[PDB]
Amino acid sequence: TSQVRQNYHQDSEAAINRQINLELYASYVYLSMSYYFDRDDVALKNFAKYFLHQSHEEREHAEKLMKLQNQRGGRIFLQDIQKPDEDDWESGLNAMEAALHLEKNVNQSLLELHKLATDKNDPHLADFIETHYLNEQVKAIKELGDHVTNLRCMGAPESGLAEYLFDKHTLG
Amino acid sequence: TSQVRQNYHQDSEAAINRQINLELYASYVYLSMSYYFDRDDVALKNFAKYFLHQSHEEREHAEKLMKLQNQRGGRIFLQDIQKPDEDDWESGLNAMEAALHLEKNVNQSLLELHKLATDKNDPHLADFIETHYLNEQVKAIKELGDHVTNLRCMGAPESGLAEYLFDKHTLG
Amino acid sequence: TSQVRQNYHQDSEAAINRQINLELYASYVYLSMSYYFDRDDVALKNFAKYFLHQSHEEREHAEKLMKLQNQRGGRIFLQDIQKPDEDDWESGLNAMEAALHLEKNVNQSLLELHKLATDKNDPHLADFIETHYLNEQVKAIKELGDHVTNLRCMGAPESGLAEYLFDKHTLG
Amino acid sequence: TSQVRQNYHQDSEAAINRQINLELYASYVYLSMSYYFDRDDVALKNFAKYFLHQSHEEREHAEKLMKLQNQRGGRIFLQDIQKPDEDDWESGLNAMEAALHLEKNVNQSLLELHKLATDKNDPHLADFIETHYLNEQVKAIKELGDHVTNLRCMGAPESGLAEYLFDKHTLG
Ligand SMILES: [Ca+2]
Ligand SMILES: [Ca+2]
Ligand SMILES: [Ca+2]
Ligand SMILES: [Ca+2]
Ligand SMILES: [Ca+2]
Ligand SMILES: [Ca+2]
Ligand SMILES: [Ca+2]
Ligand SMILES: [Ca+2]
Ligand SMILES: [Ca+2]
Ligand SMILES: [Ca+2]
Ligand SMILES: [Ca+2]
Ligand SMILES: [Ca+2]
Ligand SMILES: [Ca+2]
Ligand SMILES: [Ca+2]
Ligand SMILES: [Ca+2]
Ligand SMILES: [Ca+2]
Ligand SMILES: [Ca+2]
Ligand SMILES: [Ca+2]
Ligand SMILES: [Ca+2]
Ligand SMILES: [Ca+2]
Ligand SMILES: [Ca+2]
Ligand SMILES: [Ca+2]
Ligand SMILES: [Ca+2]
Ligand SMILES: [Ca+2]
Ligand SMILES: [Ca+2]
Ligand SMILES: [Ca+2]
Ligand SMILES: [Ca+2]
Ligand SMILES: [Ca+2]
Ligand SMILES: [Ca+2]
Ligand SMILES: [Ca+2]
Ligand SMILES: [Ca+2]
Ligand SMILES: [Ca+2]
Ligand SMILES: [Ca+2]
Ligand SMILES: [Ca+2]
Ligand SMILES: [Ca+2]
Ligand SMILES: [Fe+3]
Ligand SMILES: [Fe+3]
Ligand SMILES: [Fe+3]
Ligand SMILES: [Fe+3]
Ligand SMILES: [Fe+3]
Ligand SMILES: [Fe+3]
Ligand SMILES: [Fe+3]
Ligand SMILES: [Fe+3]
Ligand code: NA
Ligand code: NA
Ligand code: NA
Ligand code: NA
Repeated sequence: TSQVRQNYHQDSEAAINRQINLELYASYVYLSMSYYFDRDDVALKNFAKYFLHQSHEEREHAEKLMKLQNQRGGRIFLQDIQKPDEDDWESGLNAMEAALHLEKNVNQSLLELHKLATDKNDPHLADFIETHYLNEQVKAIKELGDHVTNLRCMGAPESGLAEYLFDKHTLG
Repeated sequence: TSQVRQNYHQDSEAAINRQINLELYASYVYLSMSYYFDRDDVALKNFAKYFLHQSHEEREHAEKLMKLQNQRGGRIFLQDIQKPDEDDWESGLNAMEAALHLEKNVNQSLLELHKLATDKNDPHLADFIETHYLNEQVKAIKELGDHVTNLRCMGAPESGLAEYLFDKHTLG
Repeated sequence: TSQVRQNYHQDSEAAINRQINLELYASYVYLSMSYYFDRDDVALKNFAKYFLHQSHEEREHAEKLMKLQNQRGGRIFLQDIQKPDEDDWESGLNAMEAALHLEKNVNQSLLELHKLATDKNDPHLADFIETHYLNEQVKAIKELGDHVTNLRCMGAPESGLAEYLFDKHTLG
Repeated sequence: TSQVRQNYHQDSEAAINRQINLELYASYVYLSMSYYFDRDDVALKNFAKYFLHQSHEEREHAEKLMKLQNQRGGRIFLQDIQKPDEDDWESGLNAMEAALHLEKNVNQSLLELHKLATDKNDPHLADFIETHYLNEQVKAIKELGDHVTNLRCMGAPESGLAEYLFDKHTLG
């Protein structure tokens, strides 16, 4: 057993390894979305920048979970990072909708992790999740919902003028 | 023979003279496009500025080829600069499409020049073209494609509001 | 066909997609190595920092290839990022040796890509690889070789004092 | 009853008084360790500084618990601060091992306090412990584990050169 390990259940250690993979996956999804908007036949540079920023932030979140695993004396076991479920993200609105869905899935996983930590009486882990993950997730979901609403209200995706102006005025 | 000339084939010298003319031609096409957008019945000032900038950049590219010809001990032979194929460029979208076509033609010529340099085992000339021309061309073609995509998606040329807003938000 | 595509062979497009995956893989290997050195039973913070920096640099290299694919009018097709071949990297020396092996594999792939570009008379792609990848690779391989030499000469891995002092004085 | 007291169980008040004593004890242990390293026949000045800093930090932690007791309307009851279990700490490695053991004992006490707060439905107390104590403890335990690992790997305590160089390069 690691000399630092204390009050850290095997199930929690495994769940942290799963969460590391999920954050790396989210990073990859956002990377894919970013470069879709960089295509010459899409060409929405601020959508591209927005999703690239999200990509980098998710990588930072994964690295913080890796640090946590080592802090608690668990052992990191990495898994393949699955490629995303689309190659072509169709439109600004469709990508924002897919990001909203992704973030709600990540939140669900984090809520299950918090429940596990609480069930195993691991308040350090529970607080780590609350402090560094849960409000970030709520903020991200709210922002994506706001973006979806505006794009729909503006007439996307059928109005290409809508996506163009949203790219300039909200994401720029 | 020039005291500096070394490993510089007559065919390469001739091809550089042709490329000088083609860059000067491109400069003239962009000059024409610029002042079309300055007409009182067109009046898109940022289209005008964008194409004037491209005009000046093409002139700089021609001057760099003239410098190259002298650096290698070739002799510059200038030719007439043909007037462009249109007087009236019709719309912002149509001008961007014509610029895309022009840039792909210039790129084709540069690729043939590179092939000639390679065939004549002239690595200085090949590298000059790669370093100062080929990625600039790829970037210019990508940018023009991006512009064409956005104008089409926004509803140009039939939507005059589209060209107006593109002039303000992308070219401004 | 993409409106920007010119002189860009289908085989080159596919090879760029493979190279994107390989750079993302390398990023993941370095991420794994970094956090191995962050374990409480390893605890070499400058090894950890060195490999994290390499991880981030490889991600940047992958993103530049994605940009290239779009610049040329190819289409990005992402693939799974395979997990690394080890979970436990054993020692500072062993990790440096594995990084050297990885970098030589990436270089081999880049050299094959350059050969393909040359065979398809794609000087833009050949120059992109030369300018942004080939000397970076030679520098990285030389640095890793230097590190391996010093660790071996100092008595690693059996001398834990050697790895400690290398962490402080070379990587710090 | 104190005019401020609300939702503050007698058992929680008593547990806070015990925790105040334990933090003061930890401060005293670190004070002892610090001045052991200041002996002329030990003479490791950065070990001495490291443990003196920990001593002062533990005192600050005790004072914050005293403030908490008063904030909640409990009453501070101080107890003797027991002298440490050693006078002679033997070596840098042995002191680091004893500090690791101490910090895990303090963490265990804090985890029991959190469980008590949760069992008495005192979320203010639970959050106070999580926010100001639990991650600090995890960080301290991880750091001490890292130090123990490095000293052992370097050949301490039998290698006096190891302790000397660790004092200079890690603690300096
Ligand atoms: Ca445990
Ligand atoms: Ca367990
Ligand atoms: Ca596990
Ligand atoms: Ca997994
Ligand atoms: Ca798969
Ligand atoms: Ca699929
Ligand atoms: Ca599918
Ligand atoms: Ca499908
Ligand atoms: Ca909390
Ligand atoms: Ca000659
Ligand atoms: Ca000749
Ligand atoms: Ca000639
Ligand atoms: Ca001519
Ligand atoms: Ca004529
Ligand atoms: Ca004519
Ligand atoms: Ca005509
Ligand atoms: Ca005509
Ligand atoms: Ca082609
Ligand atoms: Ca082809
Ligand atoms: Ca392909
Ligand atoms: Ca692949
Ligand atoms: Ca696999
Ligand atoms: Ca394997
Ligand atoms: Ca294996
Ligand atoms: Ca094996
Ligand atoms: Ca070159
Ligand atoms: Ca030294
Ligand atoms: Ca009360
Ligand atoms: Ca009570
Ligand atoms: Ca009491
Ligand atoms: Ca007591
Ligand atoms: Ca006593
Ligand atoms: Ca005693
Ligand atoms: Ca005793
Ligand atoms: Ca004794
Ligand atoms: Fe996340
Ligand atoms: Fe997220
Ligand atoms: Fe040009
Ligand atoms: Fe040009
Ligand atoms: Fe690389
Ligand atoms: Fe590399
Ligand atoms: Fe404490
Ligand atoms: Fe402490
Ligand atoms: Na943005
Ligand atoms: Na402009
Ligand atoms: Na370093
Ligand atoms: Na110190």
